[PDB]
Amino acid sequence: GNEGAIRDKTAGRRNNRSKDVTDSATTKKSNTRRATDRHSRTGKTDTKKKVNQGW
Amino acid sequence: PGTIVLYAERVQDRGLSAVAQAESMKFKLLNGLAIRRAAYGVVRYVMESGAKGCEVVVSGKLRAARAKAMKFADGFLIHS
Amino acid sequence: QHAVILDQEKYDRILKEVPTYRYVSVSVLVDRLKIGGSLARIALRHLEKEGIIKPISKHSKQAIYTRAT
Amino acid sequence: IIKIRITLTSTKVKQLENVSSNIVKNAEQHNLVKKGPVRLPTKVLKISTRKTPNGEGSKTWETYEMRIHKRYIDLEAPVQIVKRITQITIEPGVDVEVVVA
Amino acid sequence: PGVSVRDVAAQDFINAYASFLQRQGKLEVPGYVDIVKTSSGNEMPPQDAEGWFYKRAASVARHIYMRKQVGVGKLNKLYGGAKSRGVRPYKHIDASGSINRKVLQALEKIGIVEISPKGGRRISENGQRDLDRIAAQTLEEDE
Amino acid sequence: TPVTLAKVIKVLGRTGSRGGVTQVRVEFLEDTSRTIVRNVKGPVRENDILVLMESEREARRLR
Amino acid sequence: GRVRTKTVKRASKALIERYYPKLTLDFQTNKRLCDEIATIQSKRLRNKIAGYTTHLMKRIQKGPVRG
Amino acid sequence: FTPVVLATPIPEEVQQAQTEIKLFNKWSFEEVEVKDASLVDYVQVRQPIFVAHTAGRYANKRFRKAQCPIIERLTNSLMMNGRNNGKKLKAVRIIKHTLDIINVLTDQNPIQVVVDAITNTGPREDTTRVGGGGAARRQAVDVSPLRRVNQAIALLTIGAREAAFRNIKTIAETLAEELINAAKGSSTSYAIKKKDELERVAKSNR
Amino acid sequence: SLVVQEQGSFQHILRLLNTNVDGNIKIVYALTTIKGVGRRYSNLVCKKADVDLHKRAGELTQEELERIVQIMQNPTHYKIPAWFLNRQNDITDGKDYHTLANNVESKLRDDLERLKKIRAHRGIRHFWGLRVRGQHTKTTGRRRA
Amino acid sequence: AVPSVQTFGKKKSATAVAHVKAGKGLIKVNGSPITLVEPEILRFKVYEPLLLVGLDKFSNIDIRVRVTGGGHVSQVYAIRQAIAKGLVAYHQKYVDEQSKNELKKAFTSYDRTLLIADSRRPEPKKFGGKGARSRFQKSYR
RNA sequence: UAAUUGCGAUAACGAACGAGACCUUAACCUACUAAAUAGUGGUGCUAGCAUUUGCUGGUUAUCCACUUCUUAGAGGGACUAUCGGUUUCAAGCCGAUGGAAGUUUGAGGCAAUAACAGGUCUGUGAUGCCCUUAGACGUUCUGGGCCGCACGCGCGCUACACUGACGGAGCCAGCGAGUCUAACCUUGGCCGAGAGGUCUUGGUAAUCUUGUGAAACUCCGUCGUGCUGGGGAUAGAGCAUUGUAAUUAUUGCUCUUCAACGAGGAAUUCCUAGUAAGCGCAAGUCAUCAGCUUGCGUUGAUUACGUCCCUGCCCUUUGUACACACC
Ligand SMILES: [Zn+2]
Repeated sequence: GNEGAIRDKTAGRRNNRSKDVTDSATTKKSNTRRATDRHSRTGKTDTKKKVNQGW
Repeated sequence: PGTIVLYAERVQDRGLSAVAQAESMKFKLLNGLAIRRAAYGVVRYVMESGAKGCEVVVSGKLRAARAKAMKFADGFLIHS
Repeated sequence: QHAVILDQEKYDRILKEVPTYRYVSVSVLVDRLKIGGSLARIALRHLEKEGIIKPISKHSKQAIYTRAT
Repeated sequence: IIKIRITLTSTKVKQLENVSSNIVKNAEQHNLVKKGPVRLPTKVLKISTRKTPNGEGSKTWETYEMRIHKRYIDLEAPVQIVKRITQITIEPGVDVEVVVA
Repeated sequence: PGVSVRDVAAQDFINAYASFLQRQGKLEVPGYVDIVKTSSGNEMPPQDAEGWFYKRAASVARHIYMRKQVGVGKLNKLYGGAKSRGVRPYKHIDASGSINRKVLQALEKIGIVEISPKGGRRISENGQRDLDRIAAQTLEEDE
Repeated sequence: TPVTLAKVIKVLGRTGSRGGVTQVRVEFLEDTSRTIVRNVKGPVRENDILVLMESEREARRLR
Repeated sequence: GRVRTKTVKRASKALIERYYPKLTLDFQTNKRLCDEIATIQSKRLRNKIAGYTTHLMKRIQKGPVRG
Repeated sequence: FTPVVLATPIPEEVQQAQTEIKLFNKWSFEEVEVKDASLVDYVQVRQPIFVAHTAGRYANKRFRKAQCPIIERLTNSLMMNGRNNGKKLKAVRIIKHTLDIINVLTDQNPIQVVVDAITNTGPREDTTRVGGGGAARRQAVDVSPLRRVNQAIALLTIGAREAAFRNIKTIAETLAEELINAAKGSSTSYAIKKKDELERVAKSNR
Repeated sequence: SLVVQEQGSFQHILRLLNTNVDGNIKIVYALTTIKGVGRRYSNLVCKKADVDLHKRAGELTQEELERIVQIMQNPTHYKIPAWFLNRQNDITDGKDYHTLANNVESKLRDDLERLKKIRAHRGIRHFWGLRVRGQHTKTTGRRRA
Repeated sequence: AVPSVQTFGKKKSATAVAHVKAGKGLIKVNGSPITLVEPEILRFKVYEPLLLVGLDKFSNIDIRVRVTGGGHVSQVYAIRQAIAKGLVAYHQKYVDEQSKNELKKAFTSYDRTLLIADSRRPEPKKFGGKGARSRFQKSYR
């Protein structure tokens, strides 16, 4: 571990800066479950006699 | 031992006690009375016992998955 | 860069430009002749020790002096 | 004939005021010197905390306040008269402590 | 017609009493008077090295006269300053307790201050006497 | 130069799209009966003396 | 701004209607009258009642009201 | 002159000068007249002031700031930028130093040079904005006298600031030379340069 | 009163301990421009070496300049306290040193190499060039260049 | 004996209690003569009631002022208010109404209110901002 | 009008909730009641200078008197008050004068009909249902991580200097908090550059810490427009404290190292007077750690008393094949 970490030629700030940057760093969001929220996702439609026999 | 003594009282004006009304409606809903039935029972009980305003806001799910809250109001209620 | 050591040419100058202007101050001395500030303050101290200038007011940030009459 | 100090404190202002009026009343039919009560500055126990149970919503704060009121009266009285005062004058909420010195 | 240190200005009195104590000199300063920064809230040592301790002595003497009884903690709180903590904001940190206690005991072995009951040090009769005399000569310094 | 010293009588109203150009009733300190409207940038009371370099514009509502 | 409300206007109009002879044209006297001939429970409200009462009395002594 | 000597000194200089006339520190608040019209009732010099530090309420109503004497307004306009938002005792010290530099540069009254500077740098014709579909055209408009005075003071202090950010010359010297040039408009002062470009662009846009 | 009337022996930028010392700045800050040495130790060295504090670097000529330089090379003999130097209880000797113009970089790289050869986490972090003090590199340290 | 009166002056937090008695005519703040108060620029500001009134009216009173609370400007303003109030109270209680009324005329002619406290008080700070009215910056994104 | 706030017009007339009123606080009180847990004056003893009676002090009980300043119970006080001008001549608004106060007197607390698939099942022995329940997804012990770094975004702190930095000197607050069957705030003394350490002392608190002698600030000196004595980031060595434990620096102190930034593009935030802004202090979580937040005080401005141009929201009139209501 220790000697492998110090002798690893891959590791380094210079190597990290040599490599490029991906677009997932600058992507923003995926707000699908706030874009569509009025529409029911359970699919359990509330029925008339359930409402009446309850409330 | 002996430095605290409990005592009891009937509560005068037992009708116009909000915690008593909430306890009574806990009892009736545990018995299985209808929400509409029992809640009107409390609102008319408070108004006949002699308060100036009453409301009950039972709220939750009863038989449907969706939860609503229907408000039984009768009398005059300040709010601020 | 300025000159901070009186090499006697700046000295006999400042002796002959006491009367050239009216309002004597540190920045006035610095802009009128190239002296690096601290030497100009020392010149002010010498000139108030023997005044061909008179003080209007003294302040640790600024010193205002006029000619003797 | 013992010179004692009687300090009362509470949170309920008018209940405390009528306790103090009773104390100055009974001292004044049985006069000792005159000893009107003295009024300490009111201590404001401030507790500031968040409105929200979670950490969502607009950051709004609240400041609950407890008010502590404290007065003292000196009495210079015999034993039975001290006992009659400190046992007859009693009201809920107002904590009264009596000290010999 | 009636002289007191309250009746004399602060800066001129403090300079005159500093020069007066320079001219006597019986102060027995500690050895580390050149190293110190007078506080941990400072970064440069004092400029006027030959008289900064004696100006401090004059200052402490005037403080002891003006107050009833104060101690080294009060003196450090007075002569403390604002510590520059780098990028963090500034803070009040007390002054150098060692040089404050050394100037207090130097004044004590002169005989200006004494030990007061209930803690602290208070002004002495001869300290106030010579302080009043120097307050005089600063009052009648006018030509 | 024809500098003109004016003297306001009444304020007409705060025109301007952003709402700062006040309309006032200026007299010109030389003739009581000779008066005209004016548009003023700054805030205005009665009985103050304005100055004009052109006294023949006769402007109106700004959009 | 300083617009008086229905509470002060209603109370002031009723008081001025039924107590015209005893009322005076000054605020201090009129507010003492309001203290005695009204069982009002608020001090600042009492001052507001008396102020609108005084203003309406000024208008009454100058001319008729349509209220 | 009848001095009354007490146990406390109360020196004779301030004794005589401020028993005789309510001055500045030592400067006459009489004999000063506004050389031009259209700025009177706003440039307040008719009431003397000893030191510009006053705890006077001026921003409550409409134009108590116009009631306020002008030297305090010079201080409170010198007060700007975040380094010294707060230090008006120091600003009063600066203003006193400026008045002394005025005295040594010219023998006339420093409150009179302040009045002359404001008079000669109040911008006579400004330009307001109009919607104007397209290029958002602007239209020339004359200026109320209080706005004249306010912009004049603002131009004075901003010119002093920009001319004395990074220089050997102090704020007192820079403000004094700006005041001298604004009193005698010599096309050198920042305030009168700003005034001239304002009149030029307004005359072009009318 | 402290006007100086000297004409010829004022000198320009001078030499002391492998560094270009400015000749027209104050002596304490010229010693500060000397590397390995900062403001407070410079002031203590001047005051203690009895060198005239008031004036720049033109006089304070040779013989006090060698007094200055010897007081830097051996501070400990003349009542400079042990805590005022930059390196103490050092690595393998324990006697107190002050590093100067070139020895400071040589020996900071030396004790970095020491902990690198002991294969410390500090050594690995210095080898990688990242922040060796406990610091958050998630947000700062950008654009090392 | 000792015909003395006590007055007060109040800036934002400074309270200045002034004792005014009939004596030789000296004026002092905090045990020191008032020509020795250190803002060094508001020396005229402590001179203000002296030079408004006149030295002869001050030539027979001893005023001693004790000073607590507030910053230095609060101190000097509390002093000025306290000694003006001391003069008007002494002149009310011992000498003629034209004297005190003419001095009130002078005071309200020059006044920076000179006798009545500034009612301006610092309003409390609200949550969501580091100032009394200013709030934290929002970003929207 | 801040307001469905109120005048008026009027098939409407009277009311109710919300607003307002209410409460809490900051302003004023020479008016009552007071006060050795707050101050003042005077009488004793005593110190000094001048002595020419005074000034500055001390003095836990040497005594008396007082409540202006401190505290707060009961109260009062302001209601746009009076006048002038405008208005439908009304609602109201502008100015002057008076007054402590003429911004709804300043500022909050509470705050209607209701909704939202807003957030919280990680606050709850509040919780339905599901999953798991002994090689446990329960509990407990050790170590690591949550802090990891090519980069993008948001809130802040220090700065770019002389309207300043550095060293002395002057001295100025308020909000609070602080230990019993344990280790809180710590005065004073002593050691030490410092951080800190040892002997004690006081305080269960208007009593002591503490007048929290705070910073900004004022004066006097040094610096002299230079990446500078701005800036103190990175960085090495040592000295201490907290805790069983500081390594991946807890934090503090000393020396040394002396980076970028010379005022910030497109954009955009907050704000109308004790306000913005500058400047600090206390509390919260705390054994330690504040660049954070909540409160408080110090210094304390520019500009406006408007408008719907922009951006949001409301009402009305319109249109609708929508009503799960433009997702
Ligand atoms: Zn619970």
